[PDB]
Amino acid sequence: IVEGSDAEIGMSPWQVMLFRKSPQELLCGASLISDRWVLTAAHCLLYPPWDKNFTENDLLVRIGKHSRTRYERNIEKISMLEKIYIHPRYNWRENLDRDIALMKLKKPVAFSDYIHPVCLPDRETAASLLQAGYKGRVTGWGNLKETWTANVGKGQPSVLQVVNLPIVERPVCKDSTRIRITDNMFCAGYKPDEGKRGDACEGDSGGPFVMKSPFNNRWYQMGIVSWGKGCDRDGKYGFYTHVFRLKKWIQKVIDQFG
Amino acid sequence: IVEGSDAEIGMSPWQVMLFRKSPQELLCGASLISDRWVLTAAHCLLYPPWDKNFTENDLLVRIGKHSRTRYERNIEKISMLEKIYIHPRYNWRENLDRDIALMKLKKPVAFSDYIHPVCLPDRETAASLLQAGYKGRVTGWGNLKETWTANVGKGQPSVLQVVNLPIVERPVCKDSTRIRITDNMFCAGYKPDEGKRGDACEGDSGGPFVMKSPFNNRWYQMGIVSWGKGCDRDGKYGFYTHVFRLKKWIQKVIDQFGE
Amino acid sequence: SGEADCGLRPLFEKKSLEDKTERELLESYID
Amino acid sequence: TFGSGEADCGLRPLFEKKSLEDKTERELLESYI
Ligand SMILES: *[C@H]1O[C@H](CO[C@@H]2O[C@@H](C)[C@@H](O)[C@@H](O)[C@@H]2O)[C@@H](O[C@H]2O[C@H](CO)[C@@H](O[C@@H]3O[C@H](CO[C@H]4O[C@H](CO)[C@@H](O)[C@H](O)[C@@H]4O)[C@@H](O)[C@H](O)[C@@H]3O)[C@H](O)[C@H]2NC(C)=O)[C@H](O)[C@H]1NC(C)=O
Ligand SMILES: *[C@@H]1O[C@H](CO[C@@H]2O[C@@H](C)[C@@H](O)[C@@H](O)[C@@H]2O)[C@@H](O[C@H]2O[C@H](CO)[C@@H](O)[C@H](O)[C@H]2NC(C)=O)[C@H](O)[C@H]1NC(C)=O
Repeated sequence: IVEGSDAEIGMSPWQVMLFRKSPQELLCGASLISDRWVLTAAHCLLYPPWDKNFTENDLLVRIGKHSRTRYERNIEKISMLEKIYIHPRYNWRENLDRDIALMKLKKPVAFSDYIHPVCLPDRETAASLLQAGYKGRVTGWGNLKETWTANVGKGQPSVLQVVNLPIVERPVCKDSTRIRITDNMFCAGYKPDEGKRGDACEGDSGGPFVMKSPFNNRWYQMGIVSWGKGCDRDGKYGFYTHVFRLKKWIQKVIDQFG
Repeated sequence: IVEGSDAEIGMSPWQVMLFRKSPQELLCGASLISDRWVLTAAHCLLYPPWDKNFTENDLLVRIGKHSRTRYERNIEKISMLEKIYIHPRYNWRENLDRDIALMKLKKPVAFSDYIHPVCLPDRETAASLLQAGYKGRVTGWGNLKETWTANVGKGQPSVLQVVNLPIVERPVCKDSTRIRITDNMFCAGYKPDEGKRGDACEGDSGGPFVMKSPFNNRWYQMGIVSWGKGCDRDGKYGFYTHVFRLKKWIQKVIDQFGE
Repeated sequence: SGEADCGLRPLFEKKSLEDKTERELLESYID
Repeated sequence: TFGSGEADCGLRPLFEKKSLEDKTERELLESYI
């Protein structure tokens, strides 16, 4: 997250950290959508271009965390993965269309002040909140700055970062990329005009794009960070997987394996 | 160059290859504007973001080449550089504004069927040809395909590539990037709903963007590849250093450091 | 399970407290 | 002619000079409107 701020304690209790077992490296972000289900971006698990092809054992999850370094005893929770589900029509060869994935935890996780699932949108909320201009919130541990030059070492956040980004108009961003933006995705980010800066970076992929419904005060996951570009050499807006648009699939998977 | 084609012998006789002296590696593209002056992209010589800071003695230039593999008997010429000149207001930290540099050869190169200088536009030529929709030509030894994944090996063209690209409207260009595009630059490229594909890559930086004047049928160098995004993960259009916009600096240098 | 209570943060919505920037989200709804 | 051969810049020996048109220069000419 570029130009964000430190997340307050328990500000994003659905925040999940995807890890590689060995070597233990933080890979992506993800979100808790129930005691046993975790939502993330498919290309975080499967992306041949970056030699990524992970199986349930290669990965490990960490929930409740707030500091990337310090171990938070009796606050954070580790969890192994039972099964990985990558959307069948996930197109990584072209535009990362349907860049979504579900991961069933081996054992359910206990909720607390630091761990709580986020709601998935329903037709009324998606139609009501998913509009241009409206702002959503993105969170994650990706770099604090540019990562297109050399070295990966610098720029790593010590504590969970957070930033609010406005939803971009479909045509406005289709014109910002030579990439085919499908209906299963939406863009978000400030136009260089607007003073307010802030953006998601690659290391934030799979993390949640949430919005707080003013109708019932509940936080909803409208998207998944599919392609943040705050840390790239260029990139006008970020690409997100339209969650509601793929809910039918999300339910099918859940309503069958747990 | 991505989706281009092989250039014909003598098709771009003003084409110049910029090499690192040691280790010897091809760095950028460049163009011959005189028998002693070579035009290229400033970030080709100086770009801290990528460990690049060369001086006259770190470089070497080859002129008149068509094939990167075979040595071209009695055709190609190899030359050292006496001095290099990077535009004083060159901005590399933000948007490559004024991405232009001149390189003076140690000695004059001899023109031939395969080595000939390209023209520099005047106010009229620029105003007449630099218009959206009008196409220009780009040539270079950049990669032939995607270079955002691993390995640099595959994808290197054996012969000089060429591609014709349409100039893009400024507002349209700004819609595709978050970089502050200045009036000292322009864009070119096809729309993705293309019936025509083809774009310049990072490896083509410094190479020329030429247009043939329909009035006196001479080739003019309207721009310099500043940022080609054809091989990048994304990038709707390329950025070219507006040559006419920077002619005063060009002539100033030439007039002051040349006979 | 957890859906019945999804989207409600223990240290915020449950304690009737707001976070430092959620206000900014609400405001974006009002052009 | 500033060193170069300004008087003759832009005219390729193997094309404009031999009155030969290259494979794709016409595509450029057609774009003028
Ligand atoms: C990239 O280009 C040069 C690189 O020059 C040097 O060699 C390269 C290979 C590398 O080792 C690099 O680190 C070396 O600098 C950069 O040079 C300019 O910046 C440096 C750093 O600020 C300047 O050094 C200063 O010199 C001051 C005066 O002392 C010097 O006086 C003359 C120069 O006028 C030299 O010939 C003397 O040998 C002596 O060192 C010092 O007061 C000051 O403390 C500091 O040491 C250097 O002088 C600059 N070069 C010139 C002459 O312009 C350049 O900055 C860099 N560009 C980038 C990446 O931004
Ligand atoms: C993601 O990996 C799948 C499994 O890869 C195998 O197991 C790895 C741990 C490693 O040893 C690798 O070298 C193995 O190929 C891969 O499936 C392919 O491999 C399986 C197992 O042998 C084979 O049964 C299957 O037919 C292979 N798939 C095909 C049809 O090519 C899978 O393809 C890969 N994901 C993609 C699509 O890149």
